[PDB]
Amino acid sequence: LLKYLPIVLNPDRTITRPIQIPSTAASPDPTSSSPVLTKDLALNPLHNTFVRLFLPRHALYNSAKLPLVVYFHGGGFILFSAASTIFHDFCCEMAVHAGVVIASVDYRLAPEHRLPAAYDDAMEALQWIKDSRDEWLTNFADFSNCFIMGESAGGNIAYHAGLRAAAVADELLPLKIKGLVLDEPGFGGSKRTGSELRLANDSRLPTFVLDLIWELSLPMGADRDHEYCNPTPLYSFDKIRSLGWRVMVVGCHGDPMIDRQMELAERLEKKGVDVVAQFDVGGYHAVKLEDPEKAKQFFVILKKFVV
Repeated sequence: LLKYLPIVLNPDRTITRPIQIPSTAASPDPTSSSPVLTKDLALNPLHNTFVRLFLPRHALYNSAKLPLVVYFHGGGFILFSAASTIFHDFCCEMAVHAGVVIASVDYRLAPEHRLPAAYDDAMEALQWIKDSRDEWLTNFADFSNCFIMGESAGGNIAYHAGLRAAAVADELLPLKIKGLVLDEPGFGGSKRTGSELRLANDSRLPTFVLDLIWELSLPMGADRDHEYCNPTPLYSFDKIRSLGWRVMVVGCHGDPMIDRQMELAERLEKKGVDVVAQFDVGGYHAVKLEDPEKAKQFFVILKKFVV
């Protein structure tokens, strides 16, 4: 297991996280060297959740507000933080190169807090942002142009948050959602798709690891056709379409979850939702978090999407 996930499974249905995942401290002061300023704001102390804001330095040299991206990190629902270095650095790159202010949500982790805990934290964060008088948000973020985004498990959260938000869109004002960005979103199912068969022996996400992730994340005794795991009447898509939200879906052929991501994109398209799909040859799951060239290329497409 340690070859794939930095966890130990205990004989009491719990896990242990014995390998520290590096984190980066916030840097709120523009006299620092950072090209992006960051600070953490407590969300809910009973859930120990917080939000890290990323404000690109370039925003301090004009009086224009930038679109706001509400972001959810990946990690199988079971690992990582908004302050994990790999996610902090991606968000700093994204802020600079897509020209956005980011609010990255530190949601509760499974199995201590199985789904839907992370989705509830996503909605709490939206409610909190809408009501916020934080000075970075009020002076530099455009509440009228908000995007919900996430990577891997966080893209699953972003998708479920997007469905819930669409149902309460009027209630979220002054925040106006304009789109969803689903970066290699994590979905599953009881039956294997073709890509799950083709990539069963993947070097990072083989079948048994994916199955473990769902086992630890879904409600006890659910199976992988549970709606949190397998997203595909999709009446919700009528609301997305009616609100005029655009949806970006990205992924690559070397990710075992590609077939489900592509099926979601096709179902959205079938329901008349404005979809921007970029599915690439090759790669592997989370390659953009490791490959600065692939990240660079994605930021080109995200900049245009957000504009």
